[PDB]
Amino acid sequence: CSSDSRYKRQVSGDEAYLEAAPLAELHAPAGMILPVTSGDYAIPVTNGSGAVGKALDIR
Amino acid sequence: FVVKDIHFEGLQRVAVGAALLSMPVRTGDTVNDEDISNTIRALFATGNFEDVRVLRDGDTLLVQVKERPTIASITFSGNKSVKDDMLKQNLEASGVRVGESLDRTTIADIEKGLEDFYYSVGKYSASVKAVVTPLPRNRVDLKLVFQEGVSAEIQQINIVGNHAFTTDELISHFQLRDEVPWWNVVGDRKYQKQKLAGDLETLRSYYLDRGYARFNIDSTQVSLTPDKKGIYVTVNITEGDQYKLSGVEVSGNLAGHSAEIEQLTKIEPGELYNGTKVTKMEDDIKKLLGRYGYAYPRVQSMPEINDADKTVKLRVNVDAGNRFYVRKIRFEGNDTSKDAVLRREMRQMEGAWLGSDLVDQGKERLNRLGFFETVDTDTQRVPGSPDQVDVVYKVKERNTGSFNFGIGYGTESGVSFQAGVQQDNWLGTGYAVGINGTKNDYQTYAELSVTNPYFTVDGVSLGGRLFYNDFQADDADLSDYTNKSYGTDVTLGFPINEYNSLRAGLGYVHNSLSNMQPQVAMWRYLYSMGEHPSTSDQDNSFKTDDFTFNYGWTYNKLDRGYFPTDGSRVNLTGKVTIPGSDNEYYKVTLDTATYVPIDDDHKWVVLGRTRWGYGDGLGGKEMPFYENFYAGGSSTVRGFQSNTIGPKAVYFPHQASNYDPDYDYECATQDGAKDLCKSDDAVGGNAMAVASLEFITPTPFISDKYANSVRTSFFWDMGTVWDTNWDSSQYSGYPDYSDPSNIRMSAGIALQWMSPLGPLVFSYAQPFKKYDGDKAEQFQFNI
Amino acid sequence: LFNSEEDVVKMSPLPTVENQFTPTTAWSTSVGSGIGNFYSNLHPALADNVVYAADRAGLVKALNADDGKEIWSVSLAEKDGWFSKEPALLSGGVTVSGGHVYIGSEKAQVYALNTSDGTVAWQTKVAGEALSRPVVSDGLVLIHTSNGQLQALNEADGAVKWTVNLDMPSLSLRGESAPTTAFGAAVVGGDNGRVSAVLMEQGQMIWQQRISQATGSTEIDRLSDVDTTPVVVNGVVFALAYNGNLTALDLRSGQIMWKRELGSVNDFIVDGNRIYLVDQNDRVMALTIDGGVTLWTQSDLLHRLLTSPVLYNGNLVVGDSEGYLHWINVEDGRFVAQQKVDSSGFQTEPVAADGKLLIQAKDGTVYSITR
Amino acid sequence: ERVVYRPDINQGNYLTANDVSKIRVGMTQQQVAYALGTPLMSDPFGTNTWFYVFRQQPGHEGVTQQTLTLTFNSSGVLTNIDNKPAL
Amino acid sequence: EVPDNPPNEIYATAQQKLQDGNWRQAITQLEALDNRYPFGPYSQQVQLDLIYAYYKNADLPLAQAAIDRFIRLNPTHPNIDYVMYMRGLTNMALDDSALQGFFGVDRSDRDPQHARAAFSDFSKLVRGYPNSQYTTDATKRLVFLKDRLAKYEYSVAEYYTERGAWVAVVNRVEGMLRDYPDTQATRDALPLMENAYRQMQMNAQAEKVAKIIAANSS
Repeated sequence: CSSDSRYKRQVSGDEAYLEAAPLAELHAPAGMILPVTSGDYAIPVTNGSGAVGKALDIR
Repeated sequence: FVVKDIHFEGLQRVAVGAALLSMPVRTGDTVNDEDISNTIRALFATGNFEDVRVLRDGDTLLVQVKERPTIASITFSGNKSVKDDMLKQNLEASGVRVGESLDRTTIADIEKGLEDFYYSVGKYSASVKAVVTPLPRNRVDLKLVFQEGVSAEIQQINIVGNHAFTTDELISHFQLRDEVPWWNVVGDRKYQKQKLAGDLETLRSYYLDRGYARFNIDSTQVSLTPDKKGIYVTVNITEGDQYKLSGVEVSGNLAGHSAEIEQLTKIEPGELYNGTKVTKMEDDIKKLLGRYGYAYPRVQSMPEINDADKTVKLRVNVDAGNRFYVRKIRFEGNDTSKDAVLRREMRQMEGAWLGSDLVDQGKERLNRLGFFETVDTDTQRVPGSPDQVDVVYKVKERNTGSFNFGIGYGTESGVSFQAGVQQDNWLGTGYAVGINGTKNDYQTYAELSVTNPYFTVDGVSLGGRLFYNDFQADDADLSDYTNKSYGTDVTLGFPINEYNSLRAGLGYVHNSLSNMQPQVAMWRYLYSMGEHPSTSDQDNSFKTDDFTFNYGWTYNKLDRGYFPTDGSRVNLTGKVTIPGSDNEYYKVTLDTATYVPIDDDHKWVVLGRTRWGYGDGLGGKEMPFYENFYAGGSSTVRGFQSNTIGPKAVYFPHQASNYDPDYDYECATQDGAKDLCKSDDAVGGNAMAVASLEFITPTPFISDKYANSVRTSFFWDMGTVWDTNWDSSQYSGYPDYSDPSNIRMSAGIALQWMSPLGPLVFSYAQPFKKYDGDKAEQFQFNI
Repeated sequence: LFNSEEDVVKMSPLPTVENQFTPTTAWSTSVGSGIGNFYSNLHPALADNVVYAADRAGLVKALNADDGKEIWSVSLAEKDGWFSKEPALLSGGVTVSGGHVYIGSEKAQVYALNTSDGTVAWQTKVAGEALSRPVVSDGLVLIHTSNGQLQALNEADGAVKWTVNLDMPSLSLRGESAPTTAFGAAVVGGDNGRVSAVLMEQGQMIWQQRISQATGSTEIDRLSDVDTTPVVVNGVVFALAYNGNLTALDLRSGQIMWKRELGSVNDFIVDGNRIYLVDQNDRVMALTIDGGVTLWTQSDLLHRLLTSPVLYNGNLVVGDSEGYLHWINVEDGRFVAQQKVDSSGFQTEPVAADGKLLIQAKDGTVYSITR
Repeated sequence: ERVVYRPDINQGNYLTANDVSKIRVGMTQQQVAYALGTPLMSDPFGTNTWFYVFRQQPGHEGVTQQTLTLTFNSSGVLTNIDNKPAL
Repeated sequence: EVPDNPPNEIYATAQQKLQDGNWRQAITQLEALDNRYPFGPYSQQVQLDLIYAYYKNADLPLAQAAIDRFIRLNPTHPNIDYVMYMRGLTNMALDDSALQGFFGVDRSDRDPQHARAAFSDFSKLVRGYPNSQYTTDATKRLVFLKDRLAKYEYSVAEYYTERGAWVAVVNRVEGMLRDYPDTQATRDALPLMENAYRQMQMNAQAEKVAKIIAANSS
C-alpha cells in the first residue's frame, strides 16, 4: 500500500577504511631477518589519482 | 563481380561489421553467385538469422535478413508438480533461453526432450506443446502447455535366480513397495529408476551379509507394459553359494598398531560371511589410525573366497600414511561472530597429529552449539607435505533473538504491554541474553538475565539473573494482592565431564507485600509463616527477604543445540535456603528431553519429555505458594489457559479488602458473596509430575527450503499438580489436593515456524480428560 | 490428497455400436480369474473341443468346448516354497501340442502337462522369463526369453537343445517376438526394432536386420504394442518392427522388399493381400503385400485397448480391454455387430479355433461368443 | 587450583624414540624429510633447526613435554640432535 | 512493472531514480532496458550503473554477478577500474556490513573472507590501474585491511595462548610475520611467541625476539 514519509531514520554507510589510521613498518636487527611478505601484500603504493571518499566515482 | 557495398537489412543482435565478417562476399572481395549462396549459409551459420536473401544491385549487395533472436520470454503452464526452471534447465540443456534465437525445428525437439524429461522423471504419459508467441521487433514468447496424462508407477518385481528368499519379502527388504490398502492403509507408492539401482545394492547387501560370495546380479529389465504406467520388472541374479569367514590375513603398512589392528580383527573363524562388518572393521582402522593421525589410512580388503569348503579367507591390505597430517585449521562463517568462541569449540589442536573424531567431537560442540544452521568441515591436505592438512570450517550460522508478547490490559487505556526478548549469545559474541518484563497498571514486572558461558577457557559460565517485580494487582491500590518482589541470582556453570555438567549459584530475593486476599492456604502459609492474620480482611502487609542457595546439573548427549534428533539432555535443577534466610525450605525439579528416532533417517522421531518437581519446607516455615507449580495454556501443556492447572483457591468469608468496588472484584466481600467462596483460580500445588507424548512428523506440503527449520509434531500431554499439606478435614466441602491423581489430559499438534529472528510456534489442542476448575483456550499462540 | 491431485489422460470412445447380426454367446464357463490388472503375454488356446483355460495365478482347467464343462483340472498353485503352495503365475499363452500342455510361467518354469489329466509330463525351469509364448514344434520348445535367449528344449522332457542369445534392448520393451518356424528356419522379429532369421534346427542366425527405432535416444510409442511375432507367408516375410513399423523383406536374406517405417500398428493378420491391423490409435486399415497400400480402412473405432483382429462368421471380429466386442466388415470397415459383453475387458487374444471363437476376459475369462 | 574437572590439553608434532634412532647427526634435512618428513616448526631467521616437540597436560599435575630440536647447518645437514624432557 | 518504452527514456528514467535514490525503481528501469537492449551503446554503461545501483540499494550478490558479467562482457574496457574497485568495494561491504559495529564493537575478529577478496581486487586495481581515480582510495582500503587481516590473525593467536598450544601461537604469528611487517598488532604479537618460546623454554630463541623487541619497542 504505502510506506512513505521517512521510512528509514539515520540509515547509511561511510568510508571507514579511509577514516582509519595508516600503519608503520617494523624493525629487525642484524641477524633476525626473516621473510615478511607472502603474496599480494606487496602492492604498488600510489597516489594514483585521488578525489577519494565521497569524491570517488559516482554515476 | 566485386561488391560495392553490402546492405545489412535488419540484424537485431549482431553488429554491422560482425555481420560483414560472416559474409564471404564482404566489401572489397570478388562476389559470384556461389559465394552469394555461401553467404546464405554462413549468415545462417550465425545461428541468429531466421531468413537470409543475399541479393545485389548490380554488384552492390543487399541481403534481406530476417532474424530469430531474442526469445523475450518462455511461458510455462501445466507442470503442477515439477519446477518450470527444471524444465528451463532442459531448455538450458538445449542452449535456448530468453535472449536466444527461436528455432521452429527445435520446438518439437525440446518438446521431445521435455517429453524425454517426462520419460526420465517417472512419467511417459505426458505430452507438451510449445506455443510461439511473437513479440515486438524480432521477439517471441514461448508459451508452453504441459499436457500431462499420468505418470508411471511400479507394479511388480520378478526376481529370477533367487533360491533362498522370497521376492515378496525382498520387496519388504527394498525401499520400493507396492502396498497401500483401503482398510489397512499404510504408506505411499512411487517410481524412479534410480531406486531400482539402489534396490540392487540393497540386494547386493542382502546377499553379502549371509556369505553369498558367489552371488551376482545378472541383469534387470523393466517391462515396458503398453499402458504408459505399467512398471513390472524381471530381476536376473545368481544366488551363489554361502561362504563363511574362515580367517583374516590382514597386512600392509600396519604402522606398529598391529595388535590394535588385531582388535579390529576380532572375529570368529567359520561364522557365515558378512562384508559390511569387513567394511565396518575397515572404518574402525580409519578411526583407529584417524585418531592416530593418519588422514588417508588406505585400507584394502580382499575376500579370498574358498569354494572348496564354501568359506572365505580375508586378505586386507593396509596403507597408513603419517601422523602429523594436521597442520592447522581454518574457520569460515565468523562474519557475525567471534572466532575464538568458535575456535574454543574444538578438541583437535593445530600442531598435532590428527584426531579424527576430535574434529567430530569439536564438530559436536559445533553441533551442540545450536547457533548455526550448518557446521561443515573442509579437510584440505595442504600440498607441499602430507604433514600439512589445513581443515577449513565453513559453517552456516543461525538466527538470533526471540521475542514474546501478549497484547493485554490496555494499549488504549494507557501505556500497558507485555515485554520480553533474547539476543542468543548477543549475536554470538559470547554473552547469552534473556530479558523479559511487563509494564502495566496492574503491576510493574522487571527482569534481567545474562550469561557469558566462557569467562575463562575453562567454561567459566557466569550467569547473572536479576528481577524487580512491583506486582501490586493494581485495581485501585495495594489492596488486593501486592508484592514488590526483587532480588538477584548469581550463578556459575560447572563442567563435570564433556557431558556431565553442574549448576550452582546464590539467590537473593526481597519481597514486600500488602493487604492480601481471603485465600486461606495463603492464610495457612502465613500461619505456617508464624503469622496470625485477619482471615476476613485484606489488610495484612508483609516484608520478606529470603536467602537461598541454588543448584542444578546438566547432561548433554543429544544431537543439536537447536534442532536435536537423538539422545538426552538430563537437567537437574533445584534450590534450598540458608541460615540467615527468614524461611527454611527447599525445592527440586527434574525435567528431561529424550529423543528416539522412529525413522533413523529422521522423518519421524519420538521425543520424550516429562517434568518432575517438588518443593516443601525444611521444617516449620515452608516453601511459599508462588513457588508452586502452575500449568496450562502453553507452558508444556496446551489446550488450557495459562497456569490453570493445580489446586484452586477458596475465599474466606471476607469483610474489607481496602478495595470494595461497585461489584467489579468479588473477594467474598460485602459487595456480595459474603461467605466461603471456593474459586476456580489455580493457585498451584507443591508437587508436579507432568509429561507429554510428542513425536516428530515431516511436512511434505511446502518447500523444504524452510521445512528443515519447521518442526511439525503432534503432542499428547497429561498432568497432576497438588499440595502435600492439603488436609481436607479443613477442606471438608472441597476436593482434596494432596492427591497425585488429579489427572488432566490434552493432546494436539505443534506448528513451529522459524522466523529470521527466532521461532514462531503455534498450536491447537483439545483436552478430553480433565480435573475441572481449569480455564481452557483450545487454540494457542506460542510466540 | 492423492485422490484430488489426480491427473487423467483422455481417449476417444467407441462409436457406431451395431447389432445387424445380433451377437450372443454359445456359453460362458469362464474360469473365473486371470489377468486382471496383471498384464502378461498369456492368451487362451483351443483344440479338440477342449478349451485350454486356466486362471493365471491359479487353477489349470481343461474345459470341454461344447459348454466349457471341465474335462479335468490341475493347478500350479501347489508345490510349497516361499509362498507355501506357490501360485501358478503364467507368462506366455497356452500351448497344447500333442499330449502335453506347454506353458511358461512368471515363475520362470515351463511345464508339460498330460492333456488327459494335467499330470506333469515334464518340467523345466526356463532361464529367466519369456517375452514369447513358446511355439512348441519340431521336437523343440522354441522360446524367446526375456533374456533374449533362443532356448530350445526337447519337448519330450524339456531337454535343452540349445540356448542362443538374441538381439537385446536396454529394458524389457514389451512385445512378443515369438520364435516362429518357417520352411526350416527359426523366424523371430525383435523388440529392439530389429528382425532376424535363425536356423530352426540348431539356433544358427541366418540373418539379422535392424529395422526401426526404439526408446533410448529415439523414444517410441507405448500405446502401440508391436506384435513382433513374425508371420511368414512365402519367402517375403511380413512382420512388424518395434515402434510398430511395417516391413516386407526376404526370408533368405533379410533384404527389404518394401517397408512402412510409418507403422505404429498393434496386432496384425496378413489376410491375403488385405493385411488387417490395429493401429496405435486403433484405426483399422487393410494394407497390401506390395506396400502399405490401403485397400480399405476403418478410423471409425478409435483410441481403445484392443485384442488381436480375428475373422469369424465372415466378419472381422475384435474385442477390446473395455469388455466390448466388435464385428467389422472384412471389407471396408463396417460394423456388422457390437457387444459390450462384460466390463472385465480383454487383454488376451481371441482364439477362432475349432470353428469357434474363444476369448478370455481379465477375470471373467471365457465367453464362447456366437451371434 | 582446588578445582577438579580440567579437560586434558594435548599436542602432537612428536616422533617416537625409534624415529630418533632412525637418524643421525650429519643427515640432511632431506634425509630426515624422506622418513620423518617436516616438523611443524623451524627457525624463521635462524638456521634449519627442526622442532618435533611434544606437549600434553595431564590431570591436576603440570604438563608433559618432550622437546626435540634438530640443528641442521646452512646446508641443512644435521649438526645436533637435541632432545629435552618436560622441565 | 515497466512497459517497453523508449530505451533512452528508460536510460533517463533510472537516472532520475538514481538522483532520486529510488533504486527500487531505478533498477526496475535498469533491468527491462537490459532485458530488451543489453547490447546498446549505453547498456554497458548501464552495467556500470547497474553495479552502482546494486551497491546503492545494497544488492551485492546481484552486483557480483554483474561484476563477472563485465568480466565476460568487457574483458577489455577503460571502465574496468571502476568495476575493479566495485569488485573489491563489494567485497569490502560483503565482508562487513552488519550491525555489531554500531554498538562500538570492533569487527576485525569476524571472518575476512571477502576482505581477502577485496584485498585481491584493490591490489589488482593498483596493479591494473596504478593511476586511476580509485588508486589513492583503494590504497587506504588496503592499508587498514592489512591490519584488519592482522587483527583477525592476532585474534587467532590470542586464543592459542589461553589454549596454550604454543606452536599454534607461533604458526599463526609466523603467518603474521610472513604477511605484513607494518601492522602494530605484530608488535603486539611480537612478545607473545617469545612468551610462547619461554613457555616452550625456547629461551635462546626468546632472546632473538628480545632484540627484535628491542628493535620494535622503539
